[PDB]
Amino acid sequence: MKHLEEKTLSTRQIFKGRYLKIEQDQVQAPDGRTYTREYILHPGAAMMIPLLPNGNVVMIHQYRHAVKKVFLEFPAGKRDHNEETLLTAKRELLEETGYEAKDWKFLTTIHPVIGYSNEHIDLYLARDLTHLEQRLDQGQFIEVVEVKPADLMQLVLEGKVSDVKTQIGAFWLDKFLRGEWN
Amino acid sequence: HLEEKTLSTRQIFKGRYLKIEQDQVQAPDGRTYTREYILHPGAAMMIPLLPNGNVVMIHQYRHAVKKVFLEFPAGKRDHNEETLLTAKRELLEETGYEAKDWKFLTTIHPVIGYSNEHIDLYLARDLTHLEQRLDQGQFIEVVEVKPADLMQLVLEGKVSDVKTQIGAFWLDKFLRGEW
Ligand SMILES: OC[C@H]1O[C@H](O)[C@H](O)[C@@H](O)[C@@H]1O
Ligand SMILES: OC[C@H]1O[C@H](O)[C@H](O)[C@@H](O)[C@@H]1O
Repeated sequence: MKHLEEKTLSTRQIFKGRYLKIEQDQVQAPDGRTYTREYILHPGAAMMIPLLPNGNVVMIHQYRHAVKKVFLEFPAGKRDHNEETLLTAKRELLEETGYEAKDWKFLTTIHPVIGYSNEHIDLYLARDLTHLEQRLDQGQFIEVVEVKPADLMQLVLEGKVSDVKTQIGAFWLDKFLRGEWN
Repeated sequence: HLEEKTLSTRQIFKGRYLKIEQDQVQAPDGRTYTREYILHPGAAMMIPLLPNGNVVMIHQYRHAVKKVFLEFPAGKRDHNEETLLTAKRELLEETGYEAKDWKFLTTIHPVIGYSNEHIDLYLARDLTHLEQRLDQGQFIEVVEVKPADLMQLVLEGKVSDVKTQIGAFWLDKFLRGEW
């Protein structure tokens, strides 16, 4: 699909807020003309599906101000210092929920904002869990819950798992639990 | 008791396409924090199902990630119109199709950490093939895809666009008679 590609002619960081950094590019498109492209520069991230011995998954409730609501999510966070995302996933599982896992499996990489961010999220399945203690940052507010996967799938259908990364996790888990994808 | 209360708001950035809101909020610890996110108008995406059982999809280059994606057609809400209007227009502009049977599936939030974007996903059936009407700067190829092939592509990591991957999973549930 080389005939669809756009070639970068110029780049600049047009804005840096408290948290968000925006790149503004000029690109040459397949018509040979020049167009502006704008996107957030994001470090990447990891999310995991932590599957307990009893078959439930460990999830969280977290308020997200950008949408003004509380979401049911799988634990996740941003990639720090360009680390391997497996390290990101281990740290975030520990900090957000207090769990460690003996068995980690990479599932897939998703891109949640292809129109305006370079963000990718690596999704992992975590098994053989043991509990320790949740360790939250100042400014981080998280309630931990156990969810039955059948109940999760019904919530997806009902529109109650609108967070894309978590919904995608639910569908990958469903495939895994049914023995279709493993 | 997780809800954060807005103390102030301002639009700190407006570029060619992106707008950033910055709020001061009071959190459950009673302390003040900054929250920063993209102001997005919302969007629709749709899954156009053909009588031969294939779905209409697109290939589109996405500069933010520097690759070509397989996507279901989509676009941004214009002038706070109903997202079904958005879906009808974008299906016609991006793919050249019209549909007489539309069904809302679900609403997703692709960027809960830093955008208020929502995308409403629809299933479209009973299709007529007219022609694309692309905007300047828009480059899209239309392809026809077998759902079984799509699901294998998802497994292989070749449908990394969250909205399209989600559409694939919903379609799989619909086709399997489960939902
Ligand atoms: O899952 C996302 C959460 O973790 C990430 O590290 C980010 O800092 C922010 O978006 C939120 O705190
Ligand atoms: O699907 C997304 C596409 O459509 C939307 O209307 C936006 O303008 C932009 O992200 C892209 O051109």
